[PDB]
Amino acid sequence: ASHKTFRIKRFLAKKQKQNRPIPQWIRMKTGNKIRYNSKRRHWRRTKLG
Amino acid sequence: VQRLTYRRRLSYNTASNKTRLSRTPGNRIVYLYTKKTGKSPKSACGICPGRLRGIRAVRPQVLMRLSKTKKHVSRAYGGSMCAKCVRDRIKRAFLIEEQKIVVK
RNA sequence: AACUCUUAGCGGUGGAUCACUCGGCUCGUGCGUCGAUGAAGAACGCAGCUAGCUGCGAGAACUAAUGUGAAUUGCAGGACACACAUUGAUCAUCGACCUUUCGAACGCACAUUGCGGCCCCGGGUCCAUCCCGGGGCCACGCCUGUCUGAGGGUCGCC
RNA sequence: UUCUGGGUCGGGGUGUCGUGCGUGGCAGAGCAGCGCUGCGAUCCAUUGAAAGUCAGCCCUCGAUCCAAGUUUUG
RNA sequence: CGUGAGCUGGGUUUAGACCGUCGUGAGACAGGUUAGUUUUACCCUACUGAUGUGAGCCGUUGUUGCAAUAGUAAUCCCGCU
RNA sequence: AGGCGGGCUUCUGGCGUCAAGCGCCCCGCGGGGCGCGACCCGCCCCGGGGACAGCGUCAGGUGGGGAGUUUGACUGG
RNA sequence: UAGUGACGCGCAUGAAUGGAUGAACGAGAUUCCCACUGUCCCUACCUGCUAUCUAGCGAAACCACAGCCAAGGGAACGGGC
RNA sequence: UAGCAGCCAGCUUAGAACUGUCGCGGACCAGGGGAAUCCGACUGUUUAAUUAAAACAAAGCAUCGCGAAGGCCCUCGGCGGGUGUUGACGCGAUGUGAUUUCUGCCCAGUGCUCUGAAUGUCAAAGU
RNA sequence: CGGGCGCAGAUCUUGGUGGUAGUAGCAAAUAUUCAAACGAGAGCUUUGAAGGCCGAAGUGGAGAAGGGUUCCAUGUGAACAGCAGUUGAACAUGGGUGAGCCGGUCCUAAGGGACGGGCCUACGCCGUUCGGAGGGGAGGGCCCCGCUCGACCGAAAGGGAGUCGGGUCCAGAUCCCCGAGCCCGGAGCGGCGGAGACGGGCGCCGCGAGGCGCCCAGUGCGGUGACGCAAACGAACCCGGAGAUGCCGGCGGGUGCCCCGGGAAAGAGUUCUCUUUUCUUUGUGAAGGGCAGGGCGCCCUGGAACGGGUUCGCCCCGAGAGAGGGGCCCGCGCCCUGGAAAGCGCCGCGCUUCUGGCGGCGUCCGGUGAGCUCUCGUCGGCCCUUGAAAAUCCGGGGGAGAAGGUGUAAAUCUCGCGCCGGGCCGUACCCAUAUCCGCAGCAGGUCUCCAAGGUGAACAGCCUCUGGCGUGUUGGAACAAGGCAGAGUAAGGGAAGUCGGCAAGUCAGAUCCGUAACUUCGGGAUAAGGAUUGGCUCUAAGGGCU
RNA sequence: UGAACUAUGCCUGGGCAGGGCGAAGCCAGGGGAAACUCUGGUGGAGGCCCGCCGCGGUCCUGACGUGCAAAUCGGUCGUCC
Ligand SMILES: [Mg+2]
Ligand SMILES: [Mg+2]
Ligand SMILES: [Mg+2]
Ligand SMILES: [Mg+2]
Ligand SMILES: [Mg+2]
Ligand SMILES: [Mg+2]
Ligand SMILES: [Mg+2]
Ligand SMILES: [Mg+2]
Ligand SMILES: [Mg+2]
Ligand SMILES: [Mg+2]
Ligand SMILES: [Mg+2]
Ligand SMILES: [Mg+2]
Ligand SMILES: [Mg+2]
Ligand SMILES: [Mg+2]
Ligand SMILES: [Mg+2]
Ligand SMILES: [Mg+2]
Ligand SMILES: [Mg+2]
Ligand SMILES: [Mg+2]
Ligand SMILES: [Mg+2]
Ligand SMILES: [Mg+2]
Ligand SMILES: [Mg+2]
Ligand SMILES: [Mg+2]
Ligand SMILES: [Mg+2]
Ligand SMILES: [Mg+2]
Ligand SMILES: [Mg+2]
Ligand SMILES: [Mg+2]
Ligand SMILES: [Mg+2]
Ligand SMILES: [Mg+2]
Ligand SMILES: [Mg+2]
Ligand SMILES: [Mg+2]
Ligand SMILES: [Mg+2]
Ligand SMILES: [Mg+2]
Ligand SMILES: [Mg+2]
Ligand SMILES: [Mg+2]
Ligand SMILES: [Mg+2]
Ligand SMILES: [Mg+2]
Ligand SMILES: [Mg+2]
Ligand SMILES: [Mg+2]
Ligand SMILES: [Mg+2]
Ligand SMILES: [Mg+2]
Ligand SMILES: [Mg+2]
Ligand SMILES: [Mg+2]
Ligand SMILES: [Mg+2]
Ligand SMILES: [Mg+2]
Ligand SMILES: [Mg+2]
Ligand SMILES: [Mg+2]
Ligand SMILES: [Mg+2]
Ligand SMILES: [Mg+2]
Ligand SMILES: [Mg+2]
Ligand SMILES: [Mg+2]
Ligand SMILES: [Mg+2]
Ligand SMILES: [Mg+2]
Ligand SMILES: [Mg+2]
Ligand SMILES: [Mg+2]
Ligand SMILES: [Mg+2]
Ligand SMILES: [Mg+2]
Ligand SMILES: [Mg+2]
Ligand SMILES: [Mg+2]
Ligand SMILES: [Mg+2]
Ligand SMILES: [Mg+2]
Ligand SMILES: [Mg+2]
Ligand SMILES: [Mg+2]
Ligand SMILES: [Mg+2]
Ligand SMILES: [Mg+2]
Ligand SMILES: [Mg+2]
Ligand SMILES: [Mg+2]
Ligand SMILES: [Mg+2]
Ligand SMILES: [Mg+2]
Ligand SMILES: [Mg+2]
Ligand SMILES: [Mg+2]
Ligand SMILES: [Mg+2]
Ligand SMILES: [Mg+2]
Ligand SMILES: [Mg+2]
Ligand SMILES: [Mg+2]
Ligand SMILES: [Mg+2]
Ligand SMILES: [Mg+2]
Ligand SMILES: [Mg+2]
Ligand SMILES: [Mg+2]
Ligand SMILES: [Zn+2]
Repeated sequence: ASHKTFRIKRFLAKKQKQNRPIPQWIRMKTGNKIRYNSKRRHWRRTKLG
Repeated sequence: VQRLTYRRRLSYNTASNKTRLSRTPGNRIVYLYTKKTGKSPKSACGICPGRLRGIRAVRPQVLMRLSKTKKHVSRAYGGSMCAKCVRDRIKRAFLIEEQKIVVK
């Protein structure tokens, strides 16, 4: 909600920075071995609790 | 006619979430949160039902910034006892102390 | 003509089979070491470009030291690196140093980065109060000793 | 797909409901201003008027248009 | 004992509850009484209709017909004389 | 743990707070201290029970409150 | 065969396992009457959304092989013999 | 002086004339009614997802325990804890189910309870 | 020689693929339509117009819990959004939440839970204001201060000092900018001003305005009173007040909204005919000063029966009414400071990324109402229901103490003003027929605030304005059967249907009449049974003010 | 390991149009010899009545029944100081 605690807001900040797409240069570095981040979550499909 | 909304997070009609309508210089009608009404002091006698006179009716912590003359009267028990019960305490104290002289 | 079925060729769908193996499983051997000097675990953070994993802790993808002796690598690029000869790239080892917050977790508490106290230091204040910043401390149980005490509890001397 | 033929409007017939807007009235419970004028549901005349009527009603021959070319077959 | 993916649930035939009788009791009743979810067809035949199909092609296409065979239907009463 | 054992408040919906007073002593007219006021002595704070309640452990009775289990077979179902 | 009022040797009514009664009350059970109505005689017509057709999109239950009948026998009711 | 003049202000009620095709709560909103029987007095509650009822509750009535070292009940346990910030007009345990009118006979059986070492049966310990 | 050694079955396990099958289906809440722009591409995006719905218990505007970037701008149209897409809550790249006075923080409510003690073989548990040698603040220079003290946690709806007006962004806002305040904390000089501060009595200089010596005052003052003055010393201790009291009903004051009257001003709409017409806009914050208005078992004078005063109702009076004169409290209303400079409305000029700026005028005069809400008061009603604690703040009692000796001192409840400081955390957005939960953009579920015009008793139903929306996971063409629904309609009969009046049909508002059996006398009752109802033109009655 | 659903209790907050019958109390006018009565008005009581939101879920045994939904939808209906 709008009323958050510092620990909850610090927990939502990390999950927001983990949900970023894989960098483009990582794909060429690994030779298309890691093409997409296998931990991408959607705010409608997956809930973090 | 406009339908105005609250101005704070509290969205319930509690005892502290009381508002009133005020007309701003911008030709609008917005809510204006009012403080709870104060109560004048009561007599220490516990008999007279009416409140005391010559004393402001504000909140408790508002009495910290008021001057002393705005919180009592110039009588003996002013601010803590009504005038009718003071003159009865004077007569009762004098007449009882007189019967204790007759016994001697 | 179509449509349906059968057989074979080719092409799809699908993933079997075979070959491969830095994994597992089992047995044997040598050691057999955690922690209030803050452990295990957890949280957050750390790369020029970095999500994850791994590695680290505001000195954060590693510092010093020693051995090794020319690289790191995806693209960069730039090295107090290289013609080591301004005693060293990388790796390994690891006797120095460092190691945020929670956690036995330790001022009191925690769905709170909440609320305190003592001492010392610098600044604002310069009239030592107050304010800000920094550092050292303040949990429980128990042992030895010191200090300060308490009770006609048992006495001594007046 | 031109002895022409086929549509769209219009006209007439038919039938349905029921007397249109406007205008006129010394018709109108009345009422308000200076005989007159204004307000006023309704009523009367124009007015069996008005409206709509094949889209699956009937007949015109008035108006104005249209005439092209899918696939296949011995 | 035709017929609940045809219906209606009245009866019977879960769980609620009442009475009578029976049992120390929990409970029983082939006794009475009240309230109690009735699910699915788009598949294959059958049937009802609806396109179309002999394709072998100097046959294609149209009109007028014939008919195998199958269905088949009428029933009963009153009044007058 | 506020007056136990032994030889001063009833007329009123007032007031009551570390002693006035007296005695004695110590310092620089200004301060301080002590005793009486506020009796003396004592072994448990004051009351109510009291070797009975109660506690520990054996013994008998009660115990579907609770636990475990059982509730034969043949058979024109 | 229902409902109500009576009759009572009542399989098996009965007194706080409460008897009798009861104004008001009830989305409780039941009977009759008035009004009303397509519940019915006896079905017909109109409308909306579907079904239907089409562009796009696009499942599932189910499935031994499968799917015309009569009789016979048979595990005593075949689809196959 | 059986009060009048001026000015201002709304919203309702009653009666009457006229009038349209006897139509007028014109849409909308919006109780069918009556005579009786059974059960429960009533309001309330209940089987979330088949049973909303006649079941449960209920006020009323009646019985039962207990004066605190107590009645009822909890905990492995503290003579700890609940009723209890309580004290019989109270708390705990039951049946009936408002009001009206009544509530009959039976204590042999089962159960509860009282009497008592004055007599049988009768453990451990002791003799 | 050693085995994890041979599959058609086990409603076998895992993976894959068929028939059904281009089939069922994309059918709840009235609706779309024409043109244009962008574009390879348009029933679906965007703009304009037309026609409609939600109709203020909204399909509107904002929150709590929850979600956690879904918020905002640009770009893309692979996947996803059950048709499409030039679109998105999708994907990609950037950006976004600013506080002394909003809330957390602070307080204890239920309750949780340490300490002492007891218990458990033990990890631990019981218990919570009781129980221990549980007191580490205050004062007098070394005395004495503490029983109510039993740690502490526990409310983003309880208690709780103090922020409001205008403007600004693609997204922020009581937080930013501007303007105007306020509260709390801080001061041996706490920086000034004012208060405390009012002077008298004896002799002389003296015929004077004044000046010399002594002595004595002075911790404010006014009013008969309620009580008022800018201040107006005061400890321990005690007492009291506020914080801090339910539900319901009647009435009154004030705002907001609605309505009416200006033949008011400024724009707009309508004009075929009429319409001095119709629609929109006409303003003031917190804080302070003043005054209306409301309330008062508040004071003084006085004295009541022929009792009087008074409310819608009540209630009040010799324990003292009525009347006359005063006091206090609440004032969120009006005037003023703020403050018109600003905000809206209209007009003109300059200008097209400094341009995105400068000027003019206006912002007016009244009325009431069974109107609706909110709020402040006041009088009642109900209870075998009495309807919270604490932090914190204040007054009084108390007179221990401190202050100076003739002009000041002690002390000042800012007492007029000045000086400094206010840390930490939350802050975007959705809040629901697509941002929450139900596997989803699920006809379900989920706590609140604001709320207009007409009809009407109504917050009912129907229609409209502000605001919002495209009909709720798709378009087009048909109108067969059979369904669901419109609670569609019906000749004559009227329950003959059926287990059964199931179903829906009649009745329905309001006014005036009229209402039985039975009953616990309350009821039954809107019993039953009749009449009236539109429109229009009049009449009569019900008020206020001078 | 769970009382984010639900059952009960506690603390602290919020909410419940418009109408109807109309009880005690009070005022006035009539009847009385007193006991005490009658009419109108006032007043606004209630686990009172019609009824919106709310909260419930009767009937159609309607819709739906590989649904919008692993319990929902429509009309009707109970209650609403
Ligand atoms: Mg979700
Ligand atoms: Mg409200
Ligand atoms: Mg063959
Ligand atoms: Mg094959
Ligand atoms: Mg192949
Ligand atoms: Mg550490
Ligand atoms: Mg006409
Ligand atoms: Mg046709
Ligand atoms: Mg037979
Ligand atoms: Mg049969
Ligand atoms: Mg069936
Ligand atoms: Mg059958
Ligand atoms: Mg069958
Ligand atoms: Mg049945
Ligand atoms: Mg039967
Ligand atoms: Mg049964
Ligand atoms: Mg039976
Ligand atoms: Mg058993
Ligand atoms: Mg068993
Ligand atoms: Mg047997
Ligand atoms: Mg045998
Ligand atoms: Mg019959
Ligand atoms: Mg009979
Ligand atoms: Mg019998
Ligand atoms: Mg019997
Ligand atoms: Mg019986
Ligand atoms: Mg009723
Ligand atoms: Mg019922
Ligand atoms: Mg009935
Ligand atoms: Mg009921
Ligand atoms: Mg077969
Ligand atoms: Mg009978
Ligand atoms: Mg019967
Ligand atoms: Mg009942
Ligand atoms: Mg059920
Ligand atoms: Mg009994
Ligand atoms: Mg009963
Ligand atoms: Mg008996
Ligand atoms: Mg007996
Ligand atoms: Mg094997
Ligand atoms: Mg196999
Ligand atoms: Mg639809
Ligand atoms: Mg609605
Ligand atoms: Mg981003
Ligand atoms: Mg967006
Ligand atoms: Mg874009
Ligand atoms: Mg799509
Ligand atoms: Mg976008
Ligand atoms: Mg995204
Ligand atoms: Mg706290
Ligand atoms: Mg609060
Ligand atoms: Mg915003
Ligand atoms: Mg200050
Ligand atoms: Mg002076
Ligand atoms: Mg002075
Ligand atoms: Mg001075
Ligand atoms: Mg309160
Ligand atoms: Mg309260
Ligand atoms: Mg009131
Ligand atoms: Mg008077
Ligand atoms: Mg004082
Ligand atoms: Mg916000
Ligand atoms: Mg949707
Ligand atoms: Mg049909
Ligand atoms: Mg039908
Ligand atoms: Mg008919
Ligand atoms: Mg029949
Ligand atoms: Mg019949
Ligand atoms: Mg019916
Ligand atoms: Mg009746
Ligand atoms: Mg309440
Ligand atoms: Mg009734
Ligand atoms: Mg309702
Ligand atoms: Mg409802
Ligand atoms: Mg229920
Ligand atoms: Mg329903
Ligand atoms: Mg059904
Ligand atoms: Mg179906
Ligand atoms: Zn008094």
